[PDB]
Amino acid sequence: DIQHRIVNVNGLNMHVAEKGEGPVILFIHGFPELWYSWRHQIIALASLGYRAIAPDLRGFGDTDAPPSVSSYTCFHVVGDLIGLLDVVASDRDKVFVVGHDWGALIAWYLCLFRPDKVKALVNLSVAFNPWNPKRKPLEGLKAVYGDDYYMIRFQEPGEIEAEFAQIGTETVVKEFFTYRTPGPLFLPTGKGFGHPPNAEIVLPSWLSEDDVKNYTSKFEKGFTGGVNYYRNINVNWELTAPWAGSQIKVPVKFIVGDLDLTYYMPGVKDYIHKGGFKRDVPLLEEVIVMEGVGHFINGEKADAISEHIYNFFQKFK
Repeated sequence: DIQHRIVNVNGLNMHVAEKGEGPVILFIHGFPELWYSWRHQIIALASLGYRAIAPDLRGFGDTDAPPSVSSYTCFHVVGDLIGLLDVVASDRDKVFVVGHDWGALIAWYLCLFRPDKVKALVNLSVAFNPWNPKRKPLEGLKAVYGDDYYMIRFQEPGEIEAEFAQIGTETVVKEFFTYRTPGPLFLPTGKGFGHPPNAEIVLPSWLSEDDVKNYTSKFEKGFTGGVNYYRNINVNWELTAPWAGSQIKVPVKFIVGDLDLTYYMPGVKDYIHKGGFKRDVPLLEEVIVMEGVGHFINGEKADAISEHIYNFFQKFK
């Protein structure tokens, strides 16, 4: 059975799911995800000699959610993870890391700030984000996509929360998790996802009703914690100028589905395939583009992702 604990990390109570013995694999979920999003990987790794550790991030699930938006920079979350490793894996020099979506971003920062703590990295969906002095990220995103782009809609405090409350938690969860468009997600102002009211949402074969119930029971407490991550995008950029020109010093395996919208953000495809990714991440071993796979690749292709994780981390035994 998967073990669940509440652990105090420098005053932040974090919910940690854990299973197995052996080398530590730290799973970092994204938005709007939880530890639950790694459950298959937690099993399909614990039964292979690894100690899978998946926390609810700051502001998610059963982890404490600080009320201020200023408490959700990348530094706060990476510090949470460093303290968590010091509490539950103190006798471990380095750990393995697997990230997805915002988690992937966090993983990048974790490898950027503390490469001494990471043995190898498997990141999903989101490729590395080299610091760019020319333009703030939100400004470029808005210049390409406009004000109804979901990351822009998330910025003003309270607005997207009001729209989500109008839509209902379960419907919001389904709208996010069943998304399969290889393009920008638009949230028309005052109209939610811009879909007819009480329309049917057909769940894919990898997402069950019980998964939706698990996500809904946790996000009924609020989406603000996860949205604050997006609300700190420009803050992260403004505070990460010290790492202009930095290189990730960690072996990395990157996996993404060719229907994932993040794969089609400005310049991402050329960055991954035309040499910039390999330049910024010198130990990037392989890039895996799965055909016909969407954003939630660790859920849509659970066994394949588990096998990729295991095969990559076996090269460092």
